[PDB]
Amino acid sequence: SGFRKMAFPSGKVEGCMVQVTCGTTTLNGLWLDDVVYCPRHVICTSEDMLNPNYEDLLIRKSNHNFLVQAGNVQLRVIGHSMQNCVLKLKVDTANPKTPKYKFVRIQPGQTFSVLACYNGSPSGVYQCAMRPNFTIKGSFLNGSCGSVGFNIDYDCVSFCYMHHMELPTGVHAGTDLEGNFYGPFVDRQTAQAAGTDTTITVNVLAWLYAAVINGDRWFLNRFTTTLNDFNLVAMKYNYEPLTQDHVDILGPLSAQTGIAVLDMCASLKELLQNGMNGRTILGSALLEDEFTPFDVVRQCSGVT
Amino acid sequence: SGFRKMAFPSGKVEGCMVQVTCGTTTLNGLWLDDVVYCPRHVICTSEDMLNPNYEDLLIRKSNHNFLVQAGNVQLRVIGHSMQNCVLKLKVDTANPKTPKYKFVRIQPGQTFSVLACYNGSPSGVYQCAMRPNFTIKGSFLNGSCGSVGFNIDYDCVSFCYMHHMELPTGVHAGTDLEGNFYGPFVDRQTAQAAGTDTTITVNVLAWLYAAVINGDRWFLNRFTTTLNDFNLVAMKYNYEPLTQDHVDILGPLSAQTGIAVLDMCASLKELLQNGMNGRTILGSALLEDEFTPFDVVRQCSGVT
Ligand SMILES: N#Cc1cncc(CC(=O)Nc2cccnc2)c1
Ligand SMILES: N#Cc1cncc(CC(=O)Nc2cccnc2)c1
Repeated sequence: SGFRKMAFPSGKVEGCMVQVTCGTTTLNGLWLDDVVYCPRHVICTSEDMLNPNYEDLLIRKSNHNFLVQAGNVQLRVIGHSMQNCVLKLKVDTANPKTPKYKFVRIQPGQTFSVLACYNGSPSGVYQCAMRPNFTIKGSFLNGSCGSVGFNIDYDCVSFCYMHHMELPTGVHAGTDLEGNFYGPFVDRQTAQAAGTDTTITVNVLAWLYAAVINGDRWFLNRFTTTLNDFNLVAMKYNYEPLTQDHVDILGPLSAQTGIAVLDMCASLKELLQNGMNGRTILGSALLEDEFTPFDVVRQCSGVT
Repeated sequence: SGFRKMAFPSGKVEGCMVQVTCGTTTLNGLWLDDVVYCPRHVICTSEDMLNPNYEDLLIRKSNHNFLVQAGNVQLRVIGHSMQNCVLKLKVDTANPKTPKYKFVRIQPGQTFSVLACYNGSPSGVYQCAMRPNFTIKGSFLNGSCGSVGFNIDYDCVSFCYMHHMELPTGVHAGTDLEGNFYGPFVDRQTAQAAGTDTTITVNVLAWLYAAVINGDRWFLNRFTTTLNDFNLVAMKYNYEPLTQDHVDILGPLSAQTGIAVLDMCASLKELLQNGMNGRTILGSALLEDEFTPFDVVRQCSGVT
């Protein structure tokens, strides 16, 4: 019993964190096999960040200008290349702690764990979600760039995010491990505004199922609805539209609790229209949307 | 920017998790040096749990009855002893991944990270606090016993909790690493009720300071108060009394923000009396109390 915002154990990723310094800029790198991945803005001075031409800035850099340190020991850089917004620094030593891994590009609404680092050293781990506007609400200070987001399936780490930027509003933007930003963001110190941060409806429903499994049932009502009726209310409350694919994904939770997905939608619809009335669900006074249906099943079944 | 419920990186603790089986009961153990620590209720059948006499049950157990497995390899048990509610199994091999460590007994209000495990395998990490009634609100299923709570100061892990029990209300109870329960709980399948779960006032104030540092300032008001006036309102709302020791501990946050501690108390007093009015602070609709002043400083300064 109990339901917590839970991150994956971070050990496998801690073994990959390195410090990358170029000139006077220091950030984090991810060392997998004999390649260190890091945000390409490591080559920029704060002045260059205003309007950088990365290809031009990279011409003035050689392998020896990239300083990579793993723990208190230096790695030898024998090659470097830019792939989209990340630099790949080939080193002469394969990371002995390289876990089994994949690079994945996640969809909005998907959750992942972040190992926040400074100077190639891990400081903390937290769970978050790719927002529908392709930002993430993280906890990152100057020096955190290159910190990564990941999910783990038994022994294989799927890396899905690398931190690059803080928008003027204090929300975060980054890339997948191929260097492509999530959303329309660019690695430039220019004002970029995020779109509407809508609520991830399928995740709220999964979390309402987690609440029922854990004894929080006060919000269950005597109504049902349809996908079209629910979605009219969802649009009004800036919730993402629910599709039959989302209903399918909630099937295991529906089966476990005996609550039809559309009945849970009707409970959610009344919570949107009536509010919580000072009550809480799983210790929260608002509807939580950073647990996917897969996360609820995993946490409630104890997947290791 | 951004403020997250952040756990310590769990790698150092992942390297200590083992599976302990006695008869038909399997739970988690913590392997430090040549000792494996685990809840003494590993020797109980579900029937024994109703009214166990641990000393009597232990007479029927020998070293070879305790099966300890680290990864997919078996450890040889060469000694066993009971210390309060934990068993200490001496093994013939010192854990090669033993980090620098201490055993600490925390006070209510203190926070720590939990590495939730099943069959000696880590499944997740989350942050929580020792409640003022000496329970913890965790996320633990059958098989999670022996999962541990810890804090890390640079490279030294201070273990403060080991999971033992779920109360009939779904809240959790456990011991320090010397086997002494936090609070009045006992390792017996008998109905035990928790006392009032009051709000950790000094932590709410620390989190209001974190909110100001991150731009959430709407709740700042034009008032101040005194410790005695604030505490009259705190008692009424089931908040822990604030002492001058708490005011002292909030000094660094007061200095950083320029908001006197008593002025922040007056903002908190108005939030208690007026409510949030549908507003949020750091993405929360209720006042968060599982961040200590030390956690706020650490997260806001990027301690690794
Ligand atoms: N890419 C990119 C980029 C562009 N302009 C500026 C930066 C620096 C930056 O965003 N800093 C920081 C600070 C706190 C949290 N996260 C990131 C990065
Ligand atoms: N000590 C002790 C004890 C006493 N009676 C019963 C138990 C078993 C128990 O509490 N199970 C469990 C299940 C889910 C989360 N946490 C713990 C343990």
